[PDB]
Amino acid sequence: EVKVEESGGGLVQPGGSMKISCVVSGLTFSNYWMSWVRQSPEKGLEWVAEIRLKSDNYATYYAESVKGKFTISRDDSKSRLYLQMNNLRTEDTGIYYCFLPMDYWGQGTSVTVSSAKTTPPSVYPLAPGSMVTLGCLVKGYFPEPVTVTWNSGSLSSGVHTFPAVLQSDLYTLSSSVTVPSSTWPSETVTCNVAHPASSTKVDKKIVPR
Amino acid sequence: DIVMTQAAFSNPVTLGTSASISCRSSKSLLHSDGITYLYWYLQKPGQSPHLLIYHLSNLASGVPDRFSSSGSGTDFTLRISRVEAEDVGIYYCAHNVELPRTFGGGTKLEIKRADAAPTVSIFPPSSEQLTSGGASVVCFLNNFYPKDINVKWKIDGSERQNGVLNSWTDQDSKDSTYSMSSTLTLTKDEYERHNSYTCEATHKTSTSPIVKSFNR
Ligand SMILES: [Pd+2]
Repeated sequence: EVKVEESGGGLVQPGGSMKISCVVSGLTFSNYWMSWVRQSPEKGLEWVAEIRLKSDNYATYYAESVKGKFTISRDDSKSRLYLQMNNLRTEDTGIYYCFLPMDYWGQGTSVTVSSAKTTPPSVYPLAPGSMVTLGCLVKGYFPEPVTVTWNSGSLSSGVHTFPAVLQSDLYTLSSSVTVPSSTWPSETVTCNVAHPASSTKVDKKIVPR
Repeated sequence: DIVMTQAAFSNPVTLGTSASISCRSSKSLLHSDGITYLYWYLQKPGQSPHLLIYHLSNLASGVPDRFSSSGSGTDFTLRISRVEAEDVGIYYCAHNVELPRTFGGGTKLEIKRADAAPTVSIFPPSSEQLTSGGASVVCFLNNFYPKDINVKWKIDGSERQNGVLNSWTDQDSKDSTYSMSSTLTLTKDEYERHNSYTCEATHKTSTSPIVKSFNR
């Protein structure tokens, strides 16, 4: 059906800029209004900018908190929406969604505004010293997020990844997977960690100690 | 701006029973055209929001008829008739009568289920981590209910609090349980000054902790 997919997020210094975008498919893009809504734990869901249609002279609207800082725009030929964000502050940190009022949401892109530097995670296997539980420790990264999968997404049930904890401007998280005892080590179990901000993609096979 | 007011939380709801979520709006959302422009969104854990109900009482495509919504121009009620594990998440109300567009704060639906003891696993530091100069000991306390739980670390019998960081998952969409990790962060230098590492989980399902250990 309709797919809304954001990109362009990452880390930038206070006072810096960022330009994010999303591409929409499965509808005729030029016929829909377009908005950006950001989510932070501090403010929840926050609408920040909207753009109307070619017939409306591409009229635009902004939240008071970002007028002058943000510029929304669209390229109907490419089915793409943009947000140009200037003079960013730490409070502009959030997940930015494309929201097509009122019916569709994208999957979000993360924007971090911080003076700390990007650091890739170190990934270490958690192996034991009828079911067997394994894990991956993802340590010492900045900014959020990371994504962890198991066997490239094949193992989905019996998995959970714990929220990251921040210490000294680095994050650490773990992921656990529970499988039947016979299956591992006989069949391979591997955690796949991605950290978009450093362009890290790592795979860690969990082997018996 | 229009203020949409909803409580942060619901009293836990037993599986198979009724949940009710309130919202109010500082301005009437009932338009001259008959429609009340009230919307509900569900954000499941780790997911983006998705449309649940539009125009006050209309179910979006695919939404189960266990969901229903009623209200005036200013006071609204979401009802789920027989809650299922999958329904857990944060429910947001929103208006569509002006800009700026505003959302309620979200109401988290908690499911009540049978108490379940945690499954506890402890993991010694990897050979890899030790090469890097680190030694993090990880303990997973998985698929327990209710949410409240305590972990105690011991090194060679003595209680250790220094360097412990804990993280709790949101409620599971499948079995309605919670899980927690406790990570004891040591340097290789300090880890190698001791032998026995223990994590102990205390939960309401027993008066005795579940104890897991290893020797370095
Ligand atoms: Pd207001």
